[PDB]
Amino acid sequence: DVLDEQLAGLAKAHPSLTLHQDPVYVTRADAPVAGKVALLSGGGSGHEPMHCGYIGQGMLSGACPGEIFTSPTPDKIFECAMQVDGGEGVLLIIKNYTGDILNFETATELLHDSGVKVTTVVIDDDVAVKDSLYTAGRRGVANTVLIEKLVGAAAERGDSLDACAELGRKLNNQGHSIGIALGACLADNEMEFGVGIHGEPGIDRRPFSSLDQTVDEMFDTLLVNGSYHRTLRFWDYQQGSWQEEQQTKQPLQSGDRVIALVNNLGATPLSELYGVYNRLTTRCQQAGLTIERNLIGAYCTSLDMTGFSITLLKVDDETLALWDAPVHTPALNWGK
Amino acid sequence: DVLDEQLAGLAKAHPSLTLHQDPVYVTRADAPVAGKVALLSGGGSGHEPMHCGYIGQGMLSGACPGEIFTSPTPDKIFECAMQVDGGEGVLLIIKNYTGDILNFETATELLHDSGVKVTTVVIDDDVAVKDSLYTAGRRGVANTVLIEKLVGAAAERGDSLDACAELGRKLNNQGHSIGIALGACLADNEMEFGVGIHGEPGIDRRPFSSLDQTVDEMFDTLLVNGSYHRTLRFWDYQQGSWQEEQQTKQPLQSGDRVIALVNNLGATPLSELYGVYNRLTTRCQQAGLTIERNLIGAYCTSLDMTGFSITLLKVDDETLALWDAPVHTPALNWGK
Ligand SMILES: *[C@@](O)(C=O)COP(=O)(O)O
Ligand SMILES: *[C@@](O)(C=O)COP(=O)(O)O
Repeated sequence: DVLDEQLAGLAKAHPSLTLHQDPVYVTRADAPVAGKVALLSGGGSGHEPMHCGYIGQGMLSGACPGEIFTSPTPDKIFECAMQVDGGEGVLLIIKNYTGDILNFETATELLHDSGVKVTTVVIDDDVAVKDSLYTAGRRGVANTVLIEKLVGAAAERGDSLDACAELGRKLNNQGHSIGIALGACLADNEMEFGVGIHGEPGIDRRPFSSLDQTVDEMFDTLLVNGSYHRTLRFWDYQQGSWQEEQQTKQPLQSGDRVIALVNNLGATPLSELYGVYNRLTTRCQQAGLTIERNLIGAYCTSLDMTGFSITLLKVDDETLALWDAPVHTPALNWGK
Repeated sequence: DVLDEQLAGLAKAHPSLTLHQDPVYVTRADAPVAGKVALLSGGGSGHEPMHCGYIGQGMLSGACPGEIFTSPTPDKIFECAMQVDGGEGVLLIIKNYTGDILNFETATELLHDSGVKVTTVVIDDDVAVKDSLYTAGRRGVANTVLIEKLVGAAAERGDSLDACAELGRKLNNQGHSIGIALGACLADNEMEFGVGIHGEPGIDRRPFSSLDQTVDEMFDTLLVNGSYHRTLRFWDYQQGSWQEEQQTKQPLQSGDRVIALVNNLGATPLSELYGVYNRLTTRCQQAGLTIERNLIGAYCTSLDMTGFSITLLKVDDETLALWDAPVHTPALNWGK
């Protein structure tokens, strides 16, 4: 089994991680870490390093990879949550896809019934399409990485489950993403505009003229598709039931301070991502957006798809302090 | 100009770097750093993050990117060296290619003639082909990255120019690499075995059967092509002349301790690199090689080539302490 070989490789390469079997999931070698909220996510394999490369201090306590582009089953999520539970509750970050919501929601209920204090955060940052192939609402993509880091920092500093959940939901309402593909993981000089991370169709197929023009279209779309009202359910652990909550996003606007993530979907040369970033900085400056921090590289991929995404997340001083906080994971590492 | 855009993007993304114009090169924003040996390298663009992503504390003082797959001109190298010169000498790391050797050697003479104490280290780690299209001897490839980190740590801590040069030369005789391509940046189910980083042909074209079988062929080749005797010239700054020095490499053998670098040449998914690493650890264990540290990711690329390389570098306790020493660059970051 190739997936078995890949996870074995991950484990051998990173002694800070523990690979579990029966069922398979990955945790920090030091979990459970007593006295801190534990943070967990997961989803299909094929988006590496999301989510296993984000396991470590200041980020995820553990993650649950599934088969390629397929959500992990509920047993994996339940066992991973039980293993990382430090007695202060477990926060589940769930990307918005039919399969992930179903499986993570089922695990949430199993956890609650086993006495674990748990709650959830749903990620729906992809501004391209409402009601895609495998999503009710908007797709969860690269902003998931930014939210994992920020909520990770808050959990590491000792914030409560409620505080971490509330921060995650607020960040979700302030982050906006869009991706394009020049080739699947199929048209020649044409791009799939607003593509999804498991290959879902975008807004349309349109001609690729240049990098700068593609970035302009992506950026313009982030500015005009920002406004969004929708229901996102979260687990209320006090009542032991799903709570329907109306959630609102405001469009990105002049005067906003943002973190920018220019993300390789798989086979885009890093030199090109820097070209993207150069045009993005120009457009942000023209629109009154101040990019305060950035990440450029392969953070939320789709196998070997040729393409990239842009994520802009609105932030303030407190959120920037959470960004600057230490993180020690395979894919992201910085100290004070 | 696209390269101009990509370099502007790199500079905007990293306040720790300074992009210079007339001529173009990149340095640490804090260079010149007084009292420490300055370390520089360069070469064609198209290998990002090599070398610009290695500029920072514990690594390069600066780098000189050229046009795609083309050495920078001698004025870029000279001016970059003068900008970073901290009064204790400049060490130039040169990958073994006709153009790079000619240009860095010309810059070396100009520096010497301008009063700057300088010396060189040539990297010739690719075991696949001797006397490729653009190289006299063996090609300089991914081990260049490991050497910049290790010699970068030595310079950072205050080692002398001679000590840093001797270390670089010793490490060059102990690092061995090989790369394969499944697609250029041409055959279907076939691979170019022993491919070079600017697209140079390899040993041959052969069938691709599986990932594990490919790793086996690559690993076997590193074990059997290790032995090597050749001349590498270096700049003797006391005499003001090139010194022809015979240099010897021993094959990798049972009992060796190594750092392993599994490197994406451009479009190989990270998941697959972990599978490569998994098989590599098995082969190393069988051969009596102990892998003490690893790096898995995109570190020395070839635009969007689909393929990867494996590098094994023999090390001892002193070299592993240099590996673990602090580094703060765009591509490599750790304080332990
Ligand atoms: C995708 O890999 C994100 O986790 C898997 O989602 P679905 O299986 O489509 O829910
Ligand atoms: C290649 O990008 C390594 O720097 C460029 O080498 P040559 O110009 O072929 O020497």
